[PDB]
Amino acid sequence: SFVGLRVVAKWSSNGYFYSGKITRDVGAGKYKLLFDDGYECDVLGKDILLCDPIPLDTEVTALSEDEYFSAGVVKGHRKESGELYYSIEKEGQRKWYKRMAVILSLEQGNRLREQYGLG
Repeated sequence: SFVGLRVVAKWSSNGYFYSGKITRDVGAGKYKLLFDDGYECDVLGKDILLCDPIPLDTEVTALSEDEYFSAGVVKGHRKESGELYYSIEKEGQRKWYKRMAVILSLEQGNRLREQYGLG
């Protein structure tokens, strides 16, 4: 089963993909998500990416502390005290981000879908 797998799943209201966990197989290719920011909804398996973490070299969207966002490319993954950090490069400079500060726009997630989607 997919229950308890960490994934990055599309939020329909905005098209972006966020980190979360499958909590239930709703059936017929639909899954209950619990996102890490505490929101829940059902998502189609085709909109769920089985990647934990988001892979090296993928273009992502990084959230800055004052509600700005930008694109960046993943250049490293780190674990420390059971938490995941991404190293994200933008214009040749790398900066670390917490898992929750890294999301995928619709065009970024759709690129991963053939390799990682549960469709």
